[PDB]
Amino acid sequence: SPRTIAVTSGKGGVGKSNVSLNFSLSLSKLGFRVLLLDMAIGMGNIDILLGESSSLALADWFSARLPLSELVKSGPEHLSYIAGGTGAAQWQGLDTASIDRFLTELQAVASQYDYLIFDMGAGASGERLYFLKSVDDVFVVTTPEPTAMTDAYAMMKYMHAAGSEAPFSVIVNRAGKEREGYEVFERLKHVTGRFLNKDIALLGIIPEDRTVARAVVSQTPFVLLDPAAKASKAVRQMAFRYAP
Amino acid sequence: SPRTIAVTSGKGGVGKSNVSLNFSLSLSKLGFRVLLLDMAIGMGNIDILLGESSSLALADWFSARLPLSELVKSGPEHLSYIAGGTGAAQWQGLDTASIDRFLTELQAVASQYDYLIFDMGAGASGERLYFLKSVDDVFVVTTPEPTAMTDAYAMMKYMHAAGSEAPFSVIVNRAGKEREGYEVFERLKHVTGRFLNKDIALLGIIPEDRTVARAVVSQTPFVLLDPAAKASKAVRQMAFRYAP
Ligand SMILES: Nc1ncnc2c1ncn2[C@@H]1O[C@H](COP(=O)(O)OP(=O)(O)O)[C@@H](O)[C@H]1O
Ligand SMILES: Nc1ncnc2c1ncn2[C@@H]1O[C@H](COP(=O)(O)OP(=O)(O)O)[C@@H](O)[C@H]1O
Repeated sequence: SPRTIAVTSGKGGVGKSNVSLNFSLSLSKLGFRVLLLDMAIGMGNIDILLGESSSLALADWFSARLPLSELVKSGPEHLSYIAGGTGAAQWQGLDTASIDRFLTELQAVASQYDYLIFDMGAGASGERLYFLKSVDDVFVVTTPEPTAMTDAYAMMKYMHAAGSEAPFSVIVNRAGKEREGYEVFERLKHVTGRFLNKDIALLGIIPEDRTVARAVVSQTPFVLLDPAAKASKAVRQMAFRYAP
Repeated sequence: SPRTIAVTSGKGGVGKSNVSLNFSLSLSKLGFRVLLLDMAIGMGNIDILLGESSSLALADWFSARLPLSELVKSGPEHLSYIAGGTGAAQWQGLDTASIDRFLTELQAVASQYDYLIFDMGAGASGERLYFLKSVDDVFVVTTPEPTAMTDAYAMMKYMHAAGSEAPFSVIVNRAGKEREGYEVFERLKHVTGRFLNKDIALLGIIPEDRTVARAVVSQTPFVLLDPAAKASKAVRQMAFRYAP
């Protein structure tokens, strides 16, 4: 059966979507079959980062009983994905019931992949914390800024309070120096272990790199736009270390 | 009798909290009575940016039969504010009835201010949209990035579809050149004006500035840390133009 990963964060602006897509693409390149799901319904960024014209999206599954398998889009390197959507006139969100049915139709087309990767909406919500208790791995993205780190810790506290028992792995992104990344992680590891009795791990450290910004403007993922960039190697390396 | 302003964004990481805080400080410095409310309950960032330690916050208000009046904290330059809080063993979310409670109790002190400024959670929610219709002005913050701009559009579309009659004013933050701010605004004004038949205004353009990031690490608001910085003058002049 496929391994499920949810990528999350304390707050937006930590590069969580960029990490999700570029980590998924690295997994694809190693030869795995990956389905990436943009769980930001009506506010999805996965399509934009690939520079793909908006077409059918998850929000459409909410709105026409269309089966999930027809939402599945092909991306570079054999990556499959499902977009969050541009939405209709009015706002639409997920509740626990609709989350439930979604998970059901998902396993119907899940068995094909080695990995199912969920790009979660940033931060916490009742419905998001509900979704997160089922996954095998929870990735938590943070940067070295105090706001991002404080919010990452809160997020881990809430997922834990809401009975998530999944292993938490930290991705320290936008690190200035490699030591700085380890020290961000030590701080988070200290507070989670002492206050929550929760032992977390470091998935990897991604440096601050202009290539990322360049990749976003040009709408071409950085691991593909420049595989030799520092961030690109850091993410390829993270994926390699994660995979068996 | 105060004027109410909700500062919103399509996605996090656009500088919204920094803009909310530094714009409020500029208004207070012009001599107005300002109350800033951090609506990111359980994930408050305003305390952090100010370098002030915890104290009571919305997270203590939520569960614990306590009047908003007692959450008011004194910030620099005579700014008053209410912190979102660090939580809370468990996640807690504003629902329709808690918003009513909030807005009701808010009327007990609203009278003592010229401006109430709500630093809203980023993105949309059924709850946020219910909150955003008792406000006079909606500021929408974006950067020149395509993800940020697309999300800002969708947020404006959602607020408009939910019956919001308030004028939308855009803040383009992290502009590389002042001209890029106009390029960003022109695109947004275009798609909103042609598709939604909604006339939006430019509140101002804030340049990319290392000073901002320095202010976050130093936990001292950038307009106070260095009043001469480019971003600091931009925000000060934005507030001057907005105030009577
Ligand atoms: N490693 C990095 N180096 C430089 N900029 C980065 C890096 N990671 C992320 N960013 C910047 O952060 C912005 C927001 O990234 P995004 O993936 O949208 O984050 P989130 O999903 O956390 O909001 C990007 O558009 C880019 O400017
Ligand atoms: N004008 C700017 N110049 C440089 N960096 C900025 C600017 N505005 C925001 N930032 C950066 O963006 C980060 C996130 O800002 P924040 O106010 O927390 O955004 P949001 O509330 O939209 O998530 C800041 O800590 C800082 O690194």
